[PDB]
Amino acid sequence: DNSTYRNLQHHEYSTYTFLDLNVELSKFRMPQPSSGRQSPRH
Amino acid sequence: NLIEVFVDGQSVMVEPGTTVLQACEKVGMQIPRFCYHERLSVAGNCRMCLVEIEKAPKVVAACAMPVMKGWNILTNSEKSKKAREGVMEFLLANHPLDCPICDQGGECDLQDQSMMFGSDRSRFLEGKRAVEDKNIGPLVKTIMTRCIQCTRCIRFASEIAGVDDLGTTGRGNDMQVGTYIEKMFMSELSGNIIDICPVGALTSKPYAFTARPWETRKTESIDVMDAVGS
Amino acid sequence: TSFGSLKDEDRIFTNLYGRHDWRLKGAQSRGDWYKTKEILLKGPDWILGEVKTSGLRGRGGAGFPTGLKWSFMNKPSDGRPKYLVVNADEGEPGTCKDREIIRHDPHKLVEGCLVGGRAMGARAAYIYIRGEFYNEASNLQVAIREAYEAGLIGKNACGSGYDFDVFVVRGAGAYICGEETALIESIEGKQGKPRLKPPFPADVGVFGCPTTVANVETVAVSPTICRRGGAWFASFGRERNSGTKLFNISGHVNHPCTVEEEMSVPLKELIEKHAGGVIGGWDNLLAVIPGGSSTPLIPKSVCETVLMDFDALVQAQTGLGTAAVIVMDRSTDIVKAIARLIEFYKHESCGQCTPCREGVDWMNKVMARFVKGDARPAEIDSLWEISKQIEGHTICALGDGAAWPVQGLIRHFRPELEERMQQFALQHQAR
Amino acid sequence: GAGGALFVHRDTPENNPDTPFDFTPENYKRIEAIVKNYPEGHKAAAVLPVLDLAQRQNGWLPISAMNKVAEILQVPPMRVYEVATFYTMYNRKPVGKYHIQVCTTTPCMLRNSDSILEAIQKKLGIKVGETTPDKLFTLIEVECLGACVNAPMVQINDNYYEDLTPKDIEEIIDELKAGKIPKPGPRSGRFSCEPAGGLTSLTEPPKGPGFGVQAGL
Amino acid sequence: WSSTADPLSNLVLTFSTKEDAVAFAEKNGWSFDVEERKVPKPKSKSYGANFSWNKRTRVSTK
Amino acid sequence: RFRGEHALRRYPSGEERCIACKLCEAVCPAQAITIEAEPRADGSRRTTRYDIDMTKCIY
Ligand SMILES: Cc1cc2nc3c(=O)[nH]c(=O)nc-3n(C[C@H](O)[C@H](O)[C@H](O)COP(=O)(O)O)c2cc1C
Ligand code: SF4
Ligand code: SF4
Ligand code: SF4
Ligand code: SF4
Ligand code: FES
Ligand code: FES
Ligand SMILES: [Mg+2]
Repeated sequence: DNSTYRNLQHHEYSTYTFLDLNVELSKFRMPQPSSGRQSPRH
Repeated sequence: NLIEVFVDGQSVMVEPGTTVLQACEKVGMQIPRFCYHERLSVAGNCRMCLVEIEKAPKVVAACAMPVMKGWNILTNSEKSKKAREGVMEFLLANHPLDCPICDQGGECDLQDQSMMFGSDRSRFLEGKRAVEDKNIGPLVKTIMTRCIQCTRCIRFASEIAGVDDLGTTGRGNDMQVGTYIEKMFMSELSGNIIDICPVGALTSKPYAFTARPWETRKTESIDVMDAVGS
Repeated sequence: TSFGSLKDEDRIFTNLYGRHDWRLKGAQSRGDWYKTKEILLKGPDWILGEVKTSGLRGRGGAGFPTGLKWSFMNKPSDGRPKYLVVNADEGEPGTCKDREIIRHDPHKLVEGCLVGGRAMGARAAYIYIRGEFYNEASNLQVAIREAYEAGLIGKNACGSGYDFDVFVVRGAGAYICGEETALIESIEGKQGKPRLKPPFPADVGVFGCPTTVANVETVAVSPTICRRGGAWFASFGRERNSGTKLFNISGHVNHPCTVEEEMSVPLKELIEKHAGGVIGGWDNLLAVIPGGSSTPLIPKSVCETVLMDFDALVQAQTGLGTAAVIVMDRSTDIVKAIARLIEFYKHESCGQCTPCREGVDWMNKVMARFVKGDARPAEIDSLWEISKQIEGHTICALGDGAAWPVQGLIRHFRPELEERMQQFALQHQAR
Repeated sequence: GAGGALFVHRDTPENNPDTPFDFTPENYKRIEAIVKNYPEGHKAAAVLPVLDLAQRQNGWLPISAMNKVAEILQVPPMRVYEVATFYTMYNRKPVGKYHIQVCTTTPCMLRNSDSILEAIQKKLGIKVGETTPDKLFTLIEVECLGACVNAPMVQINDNYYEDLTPKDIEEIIDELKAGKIPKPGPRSGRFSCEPAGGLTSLTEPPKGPGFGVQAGL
Repeated sequence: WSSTADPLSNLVLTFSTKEDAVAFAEKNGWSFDVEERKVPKPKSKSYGANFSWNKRTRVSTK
Repeated sequence: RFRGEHALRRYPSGEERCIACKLCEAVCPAQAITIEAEPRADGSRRTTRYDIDMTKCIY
């Protein structure tokens, strides 16, 4: 079957869909590196 | 150790990391500049310091280009002269005709470099832009139509005065230097933005319209208002 | 040898047009996430050798050797993180290939990011996608979440003992932030203006760390090149112009579309085979822009026998860049089209540096006068000279790309401009 | 040409530094998640995502929202203003409920996007850059939106409507003002960038895993 | 108007070297004070310093 | 083209044309022009002193 469009998942996307997934991925992230200072102006 | 470069065929030994502009300074040549200040960070946006390397096909910005070993710097080359003429043509194409009513008249780096490394004619047949003037305090008078967007005041503000209130708002030809909000740029070192501005965009308000540089006599003395002895 | 008539068994971007499942199950049904652990265990030098032998060139503009760039970033570590930055700021007019790839092959994109990060020794990969592609970004996030859950990325990626992170950064509308250095600046939360070079992103990149900016198509074809062998990829296409390319044919054509083809298919064959040909027939063709708006246009005579590769298009005084064919037939105002392109470049200029800022505004005004004939024949040479002054004197390549269409229009349609000026001058006397 | 936008701020009762704005707890959790995506000491890299989140919460970006973002990220308000004024996807003044953006670049211009623009203008009775009296639609012209083969096209609040005709866009506007939500995508019988006449490629089943895998790999 | 009574008010002489200037002053008999030349010292400038991973020289704007 | 007694003109609106630029003083061969300026009450760049010594001018 090659006559149907399978990308219909994007028809139900709220305004926070992109950020909601980003919250879910925060558990799988590796620890971030540190530059040794809190900010360039510290 | 020191590397060897060539300026107009003359050999000169410079430290690693030295720029083309500083090598020219070593050999005695002053490359034209608008955005470069030796006490500020490098910007490389005014494009007035474009010089030609002997065999390179593209000109480089002397203010931000470290010298390589064996490079020959052609300061007075045809490509360099044409590049300077083009950059000056753009700057003066968008600049306003305010020289007689401008406090920067006889001491303007735009006028002097236009008369030295620029063309004597204009082929700009369109209309110029106009920018609303800002207000940043009683010490600095701003006529932002004369600004060439060289970002000297922003870099000076940030690095020297530690005050991050100046910046560029907008994009393209409509980019404007200012505080966005009506905050006044007040500091103990706020007249130095008047000093470092190459154009009359920032000028001394108390000194406005009083005199011209060619009339004044300069006496070298020291400052007596504190113990620094400036 | 003739190039074209690409076979589906050799096409890389399967599931284009989105006719199959784009999720993890559908991707694994096709050739995705296959022997990725074996590739990672083979390691950086082998992957770089495969890429260099395949001879892949940059698909997002200037065609620099991707193997050479990745070898440049393959230097030993010095105490700083390493990043692969994938450019999905598809702001070039006429181009949709990155959008289609992200929307229909996100697992292929993620696997390519992982392979490139392993090749470069990079700990992280930031996919900077333009903000207008919200649904594409959401699909990419869903695919990344599926990969994380399946263990294909993250800690111990593919069970190879290699830790690799993948992030997605949505950037607001900035065609200039599409550029690599401006993209690096925009990731850092800054205004988004390009840096000077040197320093190069290999030495000083995002956050001051070694980064490599690569195109979506390049990173997406990287794992397929590693799997199939690279020699096959080099075999497809011409010499030094090899591989498969996505062409976006649009404009005055019967069936505008995006299609994968060989690297040296002739332009006329591509248009007449995968796009239905020019509306009203091929003889009704006026001009074709081979790449994006940055590339110069060519007339029908040049388009009659031109090939769609870097060197062949360079010989035609134009470039390839992002392969995006724009077709204009004889029933259009070529001057108005070029003026609209120059207006686009005026709006998208970042305004940092004087040549592009001032000169692009000036050329926009000059073209706006040209479209109505309110000019003189002596101003064409002035426009040519100012375009030449802009080119090569700017910080980044947007200034160069803003002058090439003007140069092409002056070079191939000067009689049109002069006729328009004469008509305006005659109509002025009519009062 | 001129875009008719001012890059200076004049305080008004509707938009002043004392305008009430603060992130909801869910938005604060989202911000905390966003910040952890960058190395420690470089949290200024989140200015664009946090500003976008503020705009998605508030509809637009007031000066109070910019100041709140600056306070949260410990970055200068001048830097926040620079970002907001540089990037065009940030609405510095209130817009309508639906932001219609018609692409007017050359590839869309060749396929008569002016007809779409005029159909929208006549249907809503507004000019480009103006907002309807009920504050429901805001019509603007934009550059290339990334879907050029599906021209002409418009973007309405992160949704692409492609292969449009005047009747199609009028139907879209009717559905929008009727409280419904039109289905995004091409409206000319197509589903994606494939040729309208048919599939000129990829007409065979895709190969399985390891189709052309080399000896070593 | 600005009146004066000093004939040497507008008199400025140009010399190539401090030694020549001092010799001229000594042979003309006027009292003199000499100030040493203040050249600007060389400085280290790097455009890559504006984008630093862990230093304070990183700029917040361009 | 005859050169005689000097005069300062005005605009048709009545505002004086001089903007206190001192090109007069810069270019005068005989240094017969003395100009002193300060911002006017409305902020205009206008002269407060403009003297010409007709016994020093060479016309
Ligand atoms: C989607 C996209 C948009 C780009 N936009 C620009 C642009 O506006 N200006 C520019 O000078 N280069 C632009 N480039 C090219 C980049 O400077 C850089 O060459 C590219 O991102 C990485 O090179 P590659 O093709 O080898 O991967 C763009 C590249 C891509 C992929
Ligand atoms: S800043 Fe310089 S060029 Fe501009 S009006 Fe003043 S004197 Fe003339
Ligand atoms: S106001 Fe002066 S110092 Fe500041 S960017 Fe403009 S020209 Fe440069
Ligand atoms: S060429 Fe234009 S877009 Fe590029 S840095 Fe200069 S002003 Fe910015
Ligand atoms: S000072 Fe300047 S403006 Fe006034 S009269 Fe003389 S030349 Fe004219
Ligand atoms: S002085 Fe070098 S670009 Fe300005
Ligand atoms: S030209 Fe309109 S979407 Fe690209
Ligand atoms: Mg000044």
